[PDB]
Amino acid sequence: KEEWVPCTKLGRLVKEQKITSLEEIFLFSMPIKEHQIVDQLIKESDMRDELMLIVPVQKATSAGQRTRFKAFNIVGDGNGHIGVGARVGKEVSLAIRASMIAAKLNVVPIRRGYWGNKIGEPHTIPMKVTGKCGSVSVRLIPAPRGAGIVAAPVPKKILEFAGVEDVYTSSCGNTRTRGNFIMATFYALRKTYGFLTPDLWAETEVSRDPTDEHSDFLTMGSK
Amino acid sequence: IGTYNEEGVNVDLYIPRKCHATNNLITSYDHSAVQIAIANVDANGVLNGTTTTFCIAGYLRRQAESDHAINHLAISKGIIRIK
Amino acid sequence: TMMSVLANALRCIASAERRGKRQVLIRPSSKVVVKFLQVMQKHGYIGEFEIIDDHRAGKIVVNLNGRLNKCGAICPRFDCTTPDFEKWVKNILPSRQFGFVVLTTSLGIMDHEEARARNTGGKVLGFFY
Amino acid sequence: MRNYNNFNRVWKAPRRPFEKERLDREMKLCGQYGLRCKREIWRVNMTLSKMRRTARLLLTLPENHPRRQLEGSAIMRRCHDYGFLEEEKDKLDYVLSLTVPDILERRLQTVVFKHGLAKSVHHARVLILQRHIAVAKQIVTIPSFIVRVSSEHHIAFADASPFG
Amino acid sequence: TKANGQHAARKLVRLRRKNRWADKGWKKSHTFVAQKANPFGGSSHAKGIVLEKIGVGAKQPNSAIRKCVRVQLIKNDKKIIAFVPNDGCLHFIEENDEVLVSGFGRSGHAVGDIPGVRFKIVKVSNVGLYALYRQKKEKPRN
RNA sequence: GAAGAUGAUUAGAGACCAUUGUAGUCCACACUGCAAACGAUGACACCCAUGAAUUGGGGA
RNA sequence: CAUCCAAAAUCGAGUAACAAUUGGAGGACAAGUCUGGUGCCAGCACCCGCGGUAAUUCCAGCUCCAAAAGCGUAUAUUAAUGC
Repeated sequence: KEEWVPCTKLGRLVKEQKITSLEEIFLFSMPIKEHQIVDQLIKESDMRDELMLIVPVQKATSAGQRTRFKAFNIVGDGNGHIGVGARVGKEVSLAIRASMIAAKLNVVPIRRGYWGNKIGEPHTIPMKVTGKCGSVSVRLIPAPRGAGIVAAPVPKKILEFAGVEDVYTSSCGNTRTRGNFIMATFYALRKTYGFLTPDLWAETEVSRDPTDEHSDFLTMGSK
Repeated sequence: IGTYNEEGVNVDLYIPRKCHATNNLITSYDHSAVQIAIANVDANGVLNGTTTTFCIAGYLRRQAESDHAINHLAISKGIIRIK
Repeated sequence: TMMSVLANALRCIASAERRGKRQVLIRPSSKVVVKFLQVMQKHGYIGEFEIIDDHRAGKIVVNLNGRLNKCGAICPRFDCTTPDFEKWVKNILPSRQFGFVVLTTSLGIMDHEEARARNTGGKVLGFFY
Repeated sequence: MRNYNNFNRVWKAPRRPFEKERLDREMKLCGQYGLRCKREIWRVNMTLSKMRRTARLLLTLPENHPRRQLEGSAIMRRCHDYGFLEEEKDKLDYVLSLTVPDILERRLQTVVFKHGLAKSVHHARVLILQRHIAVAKQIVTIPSFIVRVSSEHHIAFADASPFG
Repeated sequence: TKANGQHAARKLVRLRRKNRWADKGWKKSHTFVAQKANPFGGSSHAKGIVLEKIGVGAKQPNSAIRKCVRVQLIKNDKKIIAFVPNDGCLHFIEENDEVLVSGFGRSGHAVGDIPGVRFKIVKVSNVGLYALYRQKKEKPRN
């Protein structure tokens, strides 16, 4: 792109070789405020960007009416990183460009476990999870190997992104409003790490934030 | 620690942090889950350097249970004195 | 009134756990409620518990380490069997890996895992994650 | 009346036939491997789903169960034959990693071409049906004949053949 | 809600048996008034003798004229209307010709822009009417 | 004060309004059981936090 | 059905005339920024909707799509339905 100037601590570190992966940023909870943080760390040839929806919205005005376009982006790596944008712009290309920014901010990692057969690398979600936006709520159920992605084409996409290849699913409520279904499905795949399991606990040690360690070089950064 | 294979090899992207107070997994998503680092002190008021660490969850600032738990954590490690 | 002793106990535990509280009180006591707690304390989900004596009915008190996520009760005590371990373990639990259903048998009170091992089914009791 | 011979379907059409995702992954096969029509792609799908059903059911079971023991060895044995899986496989999770191409690949039509006895799959389908191929010494004029791992190395030609 | 007791069974059963009578997708099967009402007797098709050609209007949003046929049913001696479902094939139906009659689409609601008519004429004199339309066969007057 | 009567209002008006007036409005003994009979929230039981009051009893 | 066109002796494709059809192409739903004709008429349309001379839906041609020696239509029944 055009030449870039970080206004973020993280941004500086990422432009240097200090933070070299998403993991570091995630592990000590910090918000991503610049999409350029994603592009630098995760190289292109792993990232994919699809537009799940583009639709007109209308706002009422006396006589003629102004119009706009909502759209969704979806983004991520098949290595277990996903992130869903949605944004609004008064023209087509506007809302498109805007979506992809927001999407790369909202990126979250994915835990994949097993069904109770352990071979290779994860093919299955570690547990049942649910996510809800509007009246729709999705129930992701873990499936045995070779099941394939058993869901509708709308979530099939969203699951392919997140590296889940074996699942069984069902939805509830009004599912024929597209937008609500997307957000729902995504909140599901978050909830994995949000749930405490015996395998994880051992009172795993914490250490200093990248920010703190690199404080000196951020001071120098400011200059 | 973490998910393993039958070959014993870790499959996880990361192993999330512990909130010492509730022993629950701090998510990446929670940005209210703050890591408080206090610097220890010895005789003659010399800092040992930052050694100890606490981690608080983002579910403890939605009703401000934070203060309460920090005290029970601290007092147990002899950091805060009680009579 | 209460028509299941278990239901009265394990809705105090679940609620308390969702609030992160590190001890809970339990109003009644039974021989049954003891055994249920015992299981989970071995597998590491409870620190300790005390039974206190009022010489009418006891008041259990438990120390939560926050390692639980739910403790349920299967109220009608439906019949599960050697094949039908599979059925329950899928349907009410989020996993087959760390889901624990607890059952009653003539032998005693035990996990499904140990039930299969000794090859006796029975009527279900409760469950936890 | 008094007929005691069974009928069964061997092929079925997947739900929602106008999915443009499914269409891609159909044509890709049927053109490449020279298949007549979509019916063939489905025929293998059925038999694969079948196999994968029992394998799933076995996998569920605790160790040292009779269903697990007996019928486990059988499923594995018949994927060693036909060369779908190798003899380093035993899990009954390997069996669930089988997909549609690995079946089609071992049909006579493709095996003929791949062994160097034709110049295309289309061309090898003719070579079969003009009665000028064999599978050891037995003339087979069916392109959907699945060829053993042993007997794909003894294909030769028919003894009725002007090309042999 | 519901009852979870061990001997609760009979209350459950009797509850369902009551509440299925609030379903119209139960009635439509089990009740023989529905069968009786249907002009074919619930059979796939029936035959009838053409009485009269009846021009039928259309509803307000789509103004058109529709060609329909007043037919009498041999089986039950009921009268019915049906639509001619091809362009310019009113000709190929004439009075007192035997004719077959079918349902069309949704069979509990009348088709749009033709009120009261769920019935389309497939075959005239056992000849396929489609065959006459897109020429293959010619109508017998034989 | 329904009904009814009379005067207005109005294009039309027992109308809404004004002056009247019967049943009814009250009580006793019989019926009726039809309300937005609403908190549109069935009954019993357990767990569940923040602050300042009120209504009864008891305690220092 | 199979095996064969001599074992001494027995047939035969090149437009390979030995020539594949039935339903679709606005949305749902795979496939037309087409060309002529019709102009709220004729008709299409399970449903949403098309047609008032500027028709992506009608009536024709070409083009392309799905299934295929099978493909449409009707009615019942089951799945879809945690209606």
